Amino acid sequence: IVEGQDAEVGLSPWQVMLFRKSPQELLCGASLISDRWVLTAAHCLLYPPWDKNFTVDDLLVRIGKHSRTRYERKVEKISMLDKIYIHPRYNWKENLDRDIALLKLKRPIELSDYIHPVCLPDKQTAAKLLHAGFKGRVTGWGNRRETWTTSVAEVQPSVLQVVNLPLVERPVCKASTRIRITDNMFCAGYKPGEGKRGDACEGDSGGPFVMKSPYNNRWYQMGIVSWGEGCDRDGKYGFYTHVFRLKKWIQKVIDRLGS
Amino acid sequence: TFGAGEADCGLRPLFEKKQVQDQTEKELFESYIEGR
Ligand SMILES: C[C@@H]1CCN(C(=O)[C@H](CCCNC(N)=[NH2+])NS(=O)(=O)c2cccc3c2NC[C@H](C)C3)[C@@H](C(=O)O)C1
Repeated sequence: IVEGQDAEVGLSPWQVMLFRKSPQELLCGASLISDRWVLTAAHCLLYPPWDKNFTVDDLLVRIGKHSRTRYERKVEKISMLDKIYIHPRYNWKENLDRDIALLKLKRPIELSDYIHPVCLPDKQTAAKLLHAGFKGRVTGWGNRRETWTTSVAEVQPSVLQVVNLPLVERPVCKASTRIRITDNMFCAGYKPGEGKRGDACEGDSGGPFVMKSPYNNRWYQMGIVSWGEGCDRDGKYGFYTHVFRLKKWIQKVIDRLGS
Repeated sequence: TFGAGEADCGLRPLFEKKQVQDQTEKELFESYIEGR
């Protein structure tokens, strides 16, 4: 998270780390949307340009963490995925359209003071909260600046990072990029003149962009961290899987059919 | 999973349930009454 800050403890209790099993590395973020189900980005599992095509025993998931590094004994769950559901009209050969994936946990999680689901948006919360200039909340463990790498890229926070970042209006998301935008994605970030900064970066992808509804005091996940040209460049914005529109798919696969 | 609210969902045990606010929520509520 670029220009973010360390999160208080219990801040996104829905935050999930997507790790490779052996040898261990953090690959992506994801969120807990119930004691069985994790939403993350599709690019996290399958990116064919890069031969990435991860299966259920390449992968584990950690829940309830705050520090990136060391095992928080009392509070964290490692778990293995039972299944992996990637959208069929997911498009890796262009613009990462319909970039969403659902992961079925092996067994139910015991919910906790540090582990708790986030809600998916209804129609009305999408209608009331998705306006240009309204801010939502990205969190994650990824790099704090753009990098290449040396023997490691150096850029790894000890503790979970937060940034709050305003929704941006579509003809400016549009014109930020030569990439084809589709209604499945939105962008967010500060504009060159606004002189606040911040952005997801690598390793934050797959994670939640959440907004709090004042109406009921709940947090809703409106976005999944999808793609960027680099991290926090100016004149440039982060893009984000529009969860609500792909609510047709989500409820599909969870109820088997379901859409 | 449920849309709209799995009862306690998006109500964090350490924050809303203890009616404490986190260090950055007011920035968002700010952004709300900067718009509609
Ligand atoms: C394969 C995945 C695709 C998404 N990613 C990215 O988009 C990275 C990271 C940007 C982080 N900043 C941000 N989110 N604002 N930007 S990227 O390095 O320019 C790039 C790498 C490979 C594919 C693509 C990219 N650009 C957007 C394009 C539609 C898909 C990479 C990631 O690991 O996050 C690689």
